[PDB]
Amino acid sequence: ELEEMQRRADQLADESLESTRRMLQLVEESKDAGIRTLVMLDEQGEQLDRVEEGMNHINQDMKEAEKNLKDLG
Amino acid sequence: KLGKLQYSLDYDFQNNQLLVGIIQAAELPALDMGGTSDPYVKVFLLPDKKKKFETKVHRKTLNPVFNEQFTFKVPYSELGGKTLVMAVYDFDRFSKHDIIGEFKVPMNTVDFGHVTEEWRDLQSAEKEQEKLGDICFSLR
Ligand SMILES: [Mg+2]
Repeated sequence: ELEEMQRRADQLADESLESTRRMLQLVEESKDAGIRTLVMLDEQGEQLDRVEEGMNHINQDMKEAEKNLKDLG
Repeated sequence: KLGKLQYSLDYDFQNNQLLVGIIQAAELPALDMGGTSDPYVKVFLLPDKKKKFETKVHRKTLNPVFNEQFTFKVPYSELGGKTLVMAVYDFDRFSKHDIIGEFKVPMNTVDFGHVTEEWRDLQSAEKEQEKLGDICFSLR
């Protein structure tokens, strides 16, 4: 009973230890995933900016086209 | 008849040390003038009388509350064959400090795993023959 008890305690100690190691690994993977996520956000962000400039250009061009069609009618 | 003693016992497996807590005592007989004695408890490992631990002296109370703690740096393997001794002493400034009571706890009867804490009745300390030798012969 006693021997099994001490061994049980040391067992729980080891289990908790390796558990914490697993935690370290998991928060590392989380860390990296987060980093690359942010990178993707920057890239896609700049892409969205280019999209906006595209929309503005379209608007101005179609404004001019509207002008020409009103000058033709 | 002297009174009872509430104490705590448990083992810390993380540091491999015995945690013995002296909570309090009750209904102690009075041996001093005022109608109350000056009690203090001496605690030590029963197997070897080395590094005995003594509590602080409480003045004139038949229900002293010590709430103190002692640590015995002893491995868990050696612990099983080791006993605990808690003896209640009466302090006197001008004479020998008379023993009020004593209590012995076998560590094979103790169950660790849950924090133990109990009241146990005090008994009178033993004063046997000193020689303990024997001679054998034949008569015809
Ligand atoms: Mg006294």
